Amino acid sequence: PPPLSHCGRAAPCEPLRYNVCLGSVLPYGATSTLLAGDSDSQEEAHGKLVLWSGLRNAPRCWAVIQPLLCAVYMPKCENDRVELPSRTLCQATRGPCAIVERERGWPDFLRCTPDRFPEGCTNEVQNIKFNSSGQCEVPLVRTDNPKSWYEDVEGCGIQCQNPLFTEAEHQDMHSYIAAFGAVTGLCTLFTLATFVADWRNSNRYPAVILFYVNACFFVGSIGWLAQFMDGARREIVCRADGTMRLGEPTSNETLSCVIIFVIVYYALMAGFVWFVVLTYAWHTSFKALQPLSGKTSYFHLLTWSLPFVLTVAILAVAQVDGDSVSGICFVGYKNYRYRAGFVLAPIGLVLIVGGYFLIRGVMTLFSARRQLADLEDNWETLNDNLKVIEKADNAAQVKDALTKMRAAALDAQKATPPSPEMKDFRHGFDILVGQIDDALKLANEGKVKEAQAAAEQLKTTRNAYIQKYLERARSTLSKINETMLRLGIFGFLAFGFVLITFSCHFYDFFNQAEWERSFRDYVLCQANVTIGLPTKQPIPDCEIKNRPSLLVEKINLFAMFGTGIAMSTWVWTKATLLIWRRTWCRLT
Ligand SMILES: CC(C)CCC[C@@H](C)[C@H]1CC[C@H]2[C@@H]3CC=C4C[C@@H](O)CC[C@]4(C)[C@H]3CC[C@]12C
Ligand SMILES: *[C@@H]1O[C@H](CO)[C@@H](O)[C@H](O)[C@H]1NC(C)=O
Ligand SMILES: *[C@@H]1O[C@H](CO)[C@@H](O)[C@H](O)[C@H]1NC(C)=O
Ligand code: NA
Ligand code: NA
Repeated sequence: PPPLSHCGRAAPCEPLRYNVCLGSVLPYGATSTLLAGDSDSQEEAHGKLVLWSGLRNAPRCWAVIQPLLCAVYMPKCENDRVELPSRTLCQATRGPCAIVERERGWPDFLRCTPDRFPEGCTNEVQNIKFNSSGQCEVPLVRTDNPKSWYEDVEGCGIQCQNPLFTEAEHQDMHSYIAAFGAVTGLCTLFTLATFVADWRNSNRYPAVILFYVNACFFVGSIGWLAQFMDGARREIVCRADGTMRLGEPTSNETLSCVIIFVIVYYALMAGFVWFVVLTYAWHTSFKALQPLSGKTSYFHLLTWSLPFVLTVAILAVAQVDGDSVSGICFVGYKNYRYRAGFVLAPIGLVLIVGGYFLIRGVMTLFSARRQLADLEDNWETLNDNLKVIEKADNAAQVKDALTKMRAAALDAQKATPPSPEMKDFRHGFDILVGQIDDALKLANEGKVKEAQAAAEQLKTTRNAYIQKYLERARSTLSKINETMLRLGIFGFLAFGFVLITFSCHFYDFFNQAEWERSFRDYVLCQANVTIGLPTKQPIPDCEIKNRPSLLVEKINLFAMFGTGIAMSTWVWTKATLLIWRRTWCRLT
């Protein structure tokens, strides 16, 4: 059919200086630089095409932009008429070539204006075959799976091996994980083995808490050591295409990533709540001076249900991501805001709850130990001053000893153990002070013999009321055994590592914002530095502003695996040597 008067524009034709347009030979011989606003010359138009050929990277955009660019920069001109590109040719780029409007914006002549791009025009570029599909620039890899595509750059996905770190750093972090993972694995297994060998004696609170603590660090170690199996790391971290496993469970991928995630994360969070059960056990152990065997229902409910709820909540929002350096799948690697709510929030909480029971625990210990020490001090002041009154050859010696006794009795009256028991204790000293005041009156009158005799009566007021409560105060504090204080030592030892773990995830969370910015800028640099560069000069490589600290990661792994080793030393006693020697004697 004859061409529409509107699907063309009046422009003087000039012969084509280039027989080829972006790698494809042209079916016509004349062109016009009227459609390209940025160009006035054919040489200028060609140079702009070299700038636009920088979109070779991001194939989904390159596939549709190629016919549009030839239709604008090198269009067909015949008998003082240039053929305009159709609207459908222009509109087809808007979607995949979203990278253009995000960075430099679409030029005025390349915006789909009803005038600049009329509807249903015979494009002519439809007859030209653009064989070039496109390739992905480092650190992106070519993929046709849409679930793996990196933001606006369609057709490209981030490579499986962490681009922010070298192979030297990869092997170094793997050797670090191999060393800490295996020793924790052997330490926890040995500890679990002693517990099951003497199961009926071992299965008793609070000793049984550390078994379940070691159980968590053992299961967790299995997940961390999984990657060291022949080609397992790539089965857990890499996608089918060759990209990083991000946004899992997804659909068409293997469960190998989510399986390792559940193994690591569930065991991690179960280990932190079992630590809180330990801090609570040590808190309530001083309140026995209420058995823990009854509260087993509350412990096993919270320690196994709460990590399950969090594991399920992550798999629902699908935030399971894989990392090649760590060699495991975890929550919030890509979306760090999810790592704050599922890693920093529960670790922040266990520090508050666990910390409270550890602080209130020593507060109960040091308060009860001081109250006894102060009572013993006042009790000894009374006994020492009684001897002074017995030996006193004058009333000034009797008066001075009694005033010191009055101050000691009133001070010891204020003392409270950690009420009808308090009523008789306070009244016991009320009688004594009242008797001291009567003895002081005799000393003030000068009656030494009468004040000395009145002082002998204080001895029985002390034995009848005071002595009965002093023996009780001593017995309650004697009830504090070594296993009780050892539990607290382990509690603070575990608290330390949890405080370090928190600080590491807090550092990663605080600086991820810039690490992602430094990455996007690095990726965009790889496509910018390739364009607008002299033909003779080799392409200079781009750099990353900032990346995660491998030292902070190593400190986090030391804190995580450190707890697993430190909690395994609960069975490094005399009694556990007996269990292995008696089983060895049974075998041979
Ligand atoms: C991740 C990668 C693929 C995205 C980066 C694509 C780069 C190469 C794109 C994005 C915006 C583009 C520019 C948008 C506008 C113009 C104006 C025109 O007069 C000459 C070309 C030029 C300057 C384009 C050249 C290529 C460009 C810089
Ligand atoms: C390269 O050019 C684009 C133009 O849109 C710009 O947005 C981008 O930031 C540039 N890259 C660098 C690293 O400056
Ligand atoms: C390039 O074109 C030829 C035909 O000219 C075709 O056989 C080949 O497959 C094309 N290349 C690609 C990668 O499509
Ligand atoms: Na022009
Ligand atoms: Na899956």
